[PDB]
Amino acid sequence: QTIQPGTGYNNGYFYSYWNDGHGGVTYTNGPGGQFSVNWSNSGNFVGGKGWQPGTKNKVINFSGSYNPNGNSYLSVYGWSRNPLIEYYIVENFGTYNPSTGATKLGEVTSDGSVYDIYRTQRVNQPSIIGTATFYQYWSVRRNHRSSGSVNTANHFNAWAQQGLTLGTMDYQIVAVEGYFSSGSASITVS
Repeated sequence: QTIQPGTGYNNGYFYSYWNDGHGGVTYTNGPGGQFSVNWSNSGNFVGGKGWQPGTKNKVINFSGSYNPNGNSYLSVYGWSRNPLIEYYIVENFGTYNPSTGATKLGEVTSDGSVYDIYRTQRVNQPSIIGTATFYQYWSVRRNHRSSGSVNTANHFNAWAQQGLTLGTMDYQIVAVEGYFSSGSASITVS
């Protein structure tokens, strides 16, 4: 169904949908691992389906279409605790490469492309445990796509080799994020 922001389970998958209250986004849960997002002159939002908790060796499959017009990402997205880390495995994006200005910490080859690895810091920003300062880890795919398989262990192991360690996993979703943009997406996770 079409829903207001929140979290829960839908057809055996965890979902999360958040927005900043600006307007312009419609999130719909579909059957099984499916969700759709349609947005028009949105604010900031994130929505998707996956698992709570995630794991460090999940192979995540996703299939569908992703058509941003402006600033948006399509990623495997999640958190760890202790240490608190927000992470992204970015499969596709719109007008903005989210690694712009950020410190490159290596490369990893996985699932048919090279990914560039980055770390950034968020200072006194909202998090799963309240306002905090924490790092963000990124793998950014060079060859953009809207279907595929992501072997998360390849990323998490590469990160660890470079000194980017993860704690206890919290949620782990395939997410569409937007920042004051428009677009449509329909994705099925498994």
